[PDB]
Amino acid sequence: LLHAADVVLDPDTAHPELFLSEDRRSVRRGPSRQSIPDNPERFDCQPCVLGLESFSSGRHYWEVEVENVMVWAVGVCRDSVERKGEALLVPQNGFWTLEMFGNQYRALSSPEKILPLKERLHRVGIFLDYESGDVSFYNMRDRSHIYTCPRSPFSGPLRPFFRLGSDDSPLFICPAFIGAQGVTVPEGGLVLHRA
Amino acid sequence: TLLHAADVVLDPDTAHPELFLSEDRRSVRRGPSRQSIPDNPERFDCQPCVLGLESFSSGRHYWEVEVENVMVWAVGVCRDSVERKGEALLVPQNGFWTLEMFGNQYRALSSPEKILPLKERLHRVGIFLDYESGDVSFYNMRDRSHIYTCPRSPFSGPLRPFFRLGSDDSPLFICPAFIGAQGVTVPEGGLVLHRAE
Amino acid sequence: KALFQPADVILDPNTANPILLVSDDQRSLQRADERQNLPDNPERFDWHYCVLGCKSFTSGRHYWEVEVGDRKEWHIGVCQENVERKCWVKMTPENGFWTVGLTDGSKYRALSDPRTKLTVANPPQRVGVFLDYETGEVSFYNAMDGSHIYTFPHTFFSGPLWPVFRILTLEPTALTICPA
Amino acid sequence: LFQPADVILDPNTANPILLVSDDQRSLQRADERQNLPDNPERFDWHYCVLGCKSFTSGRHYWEVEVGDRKEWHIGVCQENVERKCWVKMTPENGFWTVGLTDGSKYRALSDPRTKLTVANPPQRVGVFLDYETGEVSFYNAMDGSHIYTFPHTFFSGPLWPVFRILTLEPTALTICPA
Ligand SMILES: C/C(=C\COP(=O)(O)OP(=O)(O)O)CO
Ligand SMILES: C/C(=C\COP(=O)(O)OP(=O)(O)O)CO
Repeated sequence: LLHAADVVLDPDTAHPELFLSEDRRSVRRGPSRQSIPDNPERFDCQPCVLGLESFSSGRHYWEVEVENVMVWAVGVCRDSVERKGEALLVPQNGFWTLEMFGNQYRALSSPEKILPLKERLHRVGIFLDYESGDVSFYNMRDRSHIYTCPRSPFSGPLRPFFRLGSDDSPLFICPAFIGAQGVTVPEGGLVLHRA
Repeated sequence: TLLHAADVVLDPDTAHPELFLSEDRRSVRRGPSRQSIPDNPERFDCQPCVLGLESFSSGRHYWEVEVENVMVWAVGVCRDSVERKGEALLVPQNGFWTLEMFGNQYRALSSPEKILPLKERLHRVGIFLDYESGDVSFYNMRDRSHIYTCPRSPFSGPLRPFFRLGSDDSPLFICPAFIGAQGVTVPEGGLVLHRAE
Repeated sequence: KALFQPADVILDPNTANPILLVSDDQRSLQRADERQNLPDNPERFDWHYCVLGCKSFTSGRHYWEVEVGDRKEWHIGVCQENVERKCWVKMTPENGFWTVGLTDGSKYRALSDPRTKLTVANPPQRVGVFLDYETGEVSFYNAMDGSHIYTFPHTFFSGPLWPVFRILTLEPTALTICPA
Repeated sequence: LFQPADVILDPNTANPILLVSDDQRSLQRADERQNLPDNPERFDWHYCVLGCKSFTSGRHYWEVEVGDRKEWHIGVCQENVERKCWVKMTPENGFWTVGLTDGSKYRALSDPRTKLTVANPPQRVGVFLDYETGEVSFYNAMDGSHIYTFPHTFFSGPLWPVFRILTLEPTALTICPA
């Protein structure tokens, strides 16, 4: 049974130069910078931000819009992560991500494992099967498979992972479909609801 | 509270004789002839429809359907109790909450009065279900935008996905749920651009 | 000899939807970004963004005033103790909900089946809810100038009645109950 | 120098998607997982089934009829392996297996996976075990070609012949009688 995860970011986990929205479902990097207290629950040197809800079982997935963003790195990381310093976010450190760099897509976010995608990704999905070591990424335009990371033996809880090295445009996390929740449905129903 | 991406598989026992299903039962066409199948009480005999297998009676579920190049189609949720025989209208009173394309337009509740003024053509449509909310919604999966939410309904009984194919042009593809690398060997360098059958 | 009994209504936090925020004096109601982690006890409106008062009415005539102010969305009134609280039900007298309110800041409605479109000359900043259990009356007034707003078709009341408050939007103005 | 073994498939260890023959010699796959009990001996994640008899010591060999199968993996595994979630089939995790994927990629299921260069695709593979020496070797049972052999390892506990198929193809995976 697949779970359409509703991923909202955790500002504790967030980086002191990333600026979350009020819903905490978007992130962007600008010239001004936070200067928040660098506690142990957060990242400091490399621009990162984690989702609050951490998974420990089952199948979970979520979508992310990256339209008109130059450098990004979406994926999944543990809850037992290293949060201080600037280590490599490579599966050995507990970080399985899909990234963009130099108008190229690199698996495991290491320079030589480059993915041969024939179209630029505007919205990608991030799949996770805990009991399978499965961390996969999808091209949500045609729902086609992009890359599945080398299967990892999962020790404890993992949580969504986000990294923005691009100052140009914000990175959007697609919320789960909520239907008409919190909204009055007229006698004829809602038509093309926006906000 | 939690949204379940459903893995919908068509029920061939409910499939109209003019409906030809694939071997995976995740797509259906309208064939040139009829299949000469039994008229069991579960099968639609006059209107060309087929339901999903697993029914819902609580929680949030949703599935995506590729309806590209289909001129006459209708999808949504219906009651497990709805009458299969006859030509009754696919309206909420009869147990059908449907989004339909008819006459190159989009009609909610299969009603000529409720024309949906969409200016974009739908290619993949998501069917949202929230049982406790009486909520049956629809989404344009290209931009994840909202299409239409049907009037809230006290369902009172199990509900099943609903599909009506009215054209013989192109099939109706029900997108399976993401399963990652299930049943597939992930190489040492990782599984790159997997395309299955 | 008294005309009615003025009700000193305080919000019951144990009935409020997990998305509602009850003040410390239990007079103001506000919404939150997402639902809180509160137990799903039977008295709690799990689906509707509703909250009850602490004391009910079994008989008599009662009246209280609610300050709505600049709020763009709000709905108040009474309801029976046996109302459905764990899933959606259309808040109508048929389902035991006598409620009126405002949506989209401009469309005033009496929540009946179907909803009745109300024409309000002066937008009420403070609404008064009148209840007559003996004659089955549920009446709504503009508390500032005493002008009538809407009255539901009189019904045979069964069970106790609760002051119910419903807000769907997050905004600066809060739904506040005026003390007796 | 290796005792011939009469291996049969144990259905109670079979993945719910694997089909065991009536003679417990052939192994196929179904369209979907079957509704079977989840007894602690059954494989739940991996598409694996064991033999009915184990090997606590000695020198044994059995031959597997792989035929035209474009995907198959055979070998042995310790009894103390995890069968209800995913484990990397590796000697470190108690798995000594070789096989074929994609019809042309012959690999030894080690860490890292050693890519075998098989001159002629075997139609019948022979599994050779040597407990006290710690040798696991696979040969071409027809023309005797050595395919691959695992480095020496000190075996712990019993050993079971393990068979894993992932694809749904006509030709089945059959065990040759002894
Ligand atoms: C979302 C919600 C209630 C909406 O109910 P409805 O959909 O019936 O709309 P209304 O006519 O204003 O009552 C939670 O209280
Ligand atoms: C699908 C599956 C096992 C695939 O495992 P892997 O993905 O680790 O691939 P391999 O290195 O050949 O073992 C179920 O047996």
